[PDB]
Amino acid sequence: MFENITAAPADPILGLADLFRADERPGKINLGIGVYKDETGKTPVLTSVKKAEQYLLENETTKNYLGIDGIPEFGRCTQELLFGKGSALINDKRARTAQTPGGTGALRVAADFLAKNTSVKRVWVSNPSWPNHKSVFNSAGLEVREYAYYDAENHTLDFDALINSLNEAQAGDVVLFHGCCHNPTGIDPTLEQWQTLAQLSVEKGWLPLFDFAYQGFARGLEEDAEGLRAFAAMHKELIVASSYSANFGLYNERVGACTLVAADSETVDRAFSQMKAAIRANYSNPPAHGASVVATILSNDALRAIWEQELTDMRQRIQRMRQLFVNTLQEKGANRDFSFIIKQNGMFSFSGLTKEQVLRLREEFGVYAVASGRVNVAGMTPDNMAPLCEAIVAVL
Amino acid sequence: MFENITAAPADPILGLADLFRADERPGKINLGIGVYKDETGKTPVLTSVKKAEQYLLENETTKNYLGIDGIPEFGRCTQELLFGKGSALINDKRARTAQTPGGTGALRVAADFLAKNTSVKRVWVSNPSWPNHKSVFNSAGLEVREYAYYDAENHTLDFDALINSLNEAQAGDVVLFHGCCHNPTGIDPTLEQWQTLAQLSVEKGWLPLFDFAYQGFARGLEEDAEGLRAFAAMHKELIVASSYSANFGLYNERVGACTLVAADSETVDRAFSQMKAAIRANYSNPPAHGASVVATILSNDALRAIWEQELTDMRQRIQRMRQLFVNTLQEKGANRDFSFIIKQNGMFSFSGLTKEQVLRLREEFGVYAVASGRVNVAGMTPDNMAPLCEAIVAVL
Ligand SMILES: Cc1ncc(COP(=O)(O)O)c(CN)c1O
Ligand SMILES: Cc1ncc(COP(=O)(O)O)c(CN)c1O
Repeated sequence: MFENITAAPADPILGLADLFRADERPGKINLGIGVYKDETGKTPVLTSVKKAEQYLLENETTKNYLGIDGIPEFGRCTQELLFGKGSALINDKRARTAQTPGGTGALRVAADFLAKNTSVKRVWVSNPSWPNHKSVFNSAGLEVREYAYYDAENHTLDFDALINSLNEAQAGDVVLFHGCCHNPTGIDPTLEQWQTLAQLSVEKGWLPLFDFAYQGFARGLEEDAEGLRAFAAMHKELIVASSYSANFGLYNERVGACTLVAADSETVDRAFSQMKAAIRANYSNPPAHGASVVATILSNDALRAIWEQELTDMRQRIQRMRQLFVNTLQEKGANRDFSFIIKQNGMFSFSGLTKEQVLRLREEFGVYAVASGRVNVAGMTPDNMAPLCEAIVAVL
Repeated sequence: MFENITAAPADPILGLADLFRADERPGKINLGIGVYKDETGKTPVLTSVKKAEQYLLENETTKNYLGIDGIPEFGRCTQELLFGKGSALINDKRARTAQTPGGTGALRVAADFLAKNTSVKRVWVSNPSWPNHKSVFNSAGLEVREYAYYDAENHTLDFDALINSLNEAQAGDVVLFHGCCHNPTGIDPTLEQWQTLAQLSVEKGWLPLFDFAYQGFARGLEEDAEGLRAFAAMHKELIVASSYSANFGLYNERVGACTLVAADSETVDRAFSQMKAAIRANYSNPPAHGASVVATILSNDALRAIWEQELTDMRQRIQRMRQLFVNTLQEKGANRDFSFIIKQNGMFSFSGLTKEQVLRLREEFGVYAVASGRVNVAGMTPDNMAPLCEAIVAVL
């Protein structure tokens, strides 16, 4: 009985997946990508990293087990890059980070850490979200709530439905708040707004989650750990989950990490000690290839300088490309102020296609959306601009 | 509240850990290692793999997300090497394997796969075990039982306490039975013995777990997937968990995989589909560096031939070294037939040190055991033989 009467299906990420090249033709693109891509639409390897995969093929003297907390060089710049550089919060000794098989893999380690030590029973998320989010958050029974910004039409943040939809539950409760701007809505609380809700993370109670994948890829690097920081010399307890998978040409090989923080180097050596057990049951100690090629890039000024331009570029085209989609419709389409997209950050963003508009594209079209209205501006190109600009019209 | 009144400590694997080089001196060795090591006691990188880490530094064209089931070349030889080569069970289409962050990381994915689909509430293990075993098996509430061989004195398998301690519970129940010979007792049911209990996995009910790390490293490669197979054209349902981490100079970077098998390519496309969700919440898709450097070694006759001698050698010294410890005591010690060790396989094996004998070594000795009587014959050398042969006497 691993056999009969099961049940079965689909992460709404197959959502185009294969069915995309399926039928064979000018497939615009499954704008609904899990990734960046160039004015070529190749998800490259980078260099900076390649530049280091040599360095470790050169001196990788062994390959013995790794501690269940990876490596804190990976850890210290993780640290340094989150909280930021100078904070003696860093040398307050009051946050630790283990290595973790990136993104979604650090949030689940958060979940059983959190079933224990923590007397929590839930996490309120955000509507719309990341659909693996309510899933790696159901792990320790823990059910998710849906707080509520992005109320649409001016596709812009309902501070309102939020503080409100938010304020709503219990002290011992967990919110989840991703770094800058969003999946599926490269949206956001500005400074004063981040600023606004922390006075509220505070007395209300809460305690922040903080999914931070995409970090400084959707922002110049900097408004990013402000997003977070602002909510940091403000708190007392928090849990940040990160992932270098995107921002580094790193996935495949699971990279980022989970960081615990408290007021006491006593309280955090402690909570962390149990956390180091959440892990010990999953994978027992990290996918090491990753950490290394990230500690290295990160601890090399020559190498860190190759990487940082690579990232910078990578931004160029989501700041830049984002614009494009819009003038082209300013020159065809012509049914709305598609401005939003242009300045509404990240490589993700939803649109006015009541699904049905989008079941449509797939068609004797060959456009591939995410039946939520979400497109990876990342799959949008110089070459596609055009047709994809014209796919849509007839769709309205 | 991620802060006060927690709880906290120690996987009984720190058990020497650091405290070993601690005090500074002729440290014999923390015979209680998590790994192999040479007549040097360096846990090398190999070559064969190194030979391929070049091949992928050469053609690693991208590095996009990996499917949540890794790669089935990794998968097909995983397959082929488990069940074995020829079985059209293979082309019965009736077992699938996902990639997984090795060993302990495939057994936990087994656990939540198994909470679902499966209406199971427990796994009976083996006494003595692998202490992360009852831990990555408590995940989905699921508590572990302790079945019971290795009754001691002739340190050899109690078929008896077993079939018996075994037969004991319920149909819908899970046993766990590691591949050949053991941690901490490179022990074992011979062929007829493996042979014996399957007639019993069968009508009794059960359904095998099968932790298979160490595979063909403790045996010439071959009696190994016999261990398993014997129990294979015999069953109907099973769950095998593997790890190339040892046998390949691969850990650090989490490698092996979890394999589901059924009678129907219908039933197994199905159970697997849900299994592909256990995972989707943990790490979301595998530590890819691993699979690749293992599919490659495995699909290259030139390269597979470098690796297979590397493994062969690697055996040489557990067949060979195992002997050694014994004649040396045949020439000093002289208080028992320490034969057992010599032929009682793997790189692990327990001894007649009521702990206390071993709290002892640590001493104005500098020997480091595992306070269970377990020593990694793997840490035993030409050079150490000697002193370590003489550490013990005074211990008795
Ligand atoms: C909000 C969010 N969280 C977590 C992840 C996890 O991704 P990864 O594990 O590769 O970083 C993603 C992936 N894009 C994401 O969008
Ligand atoms: C019985 C057993 N099971 C699982 C593991 C997991 O190890 P790994 O994840 O590196 O293969 C080990 C490690 N030696 C083990 O001994």
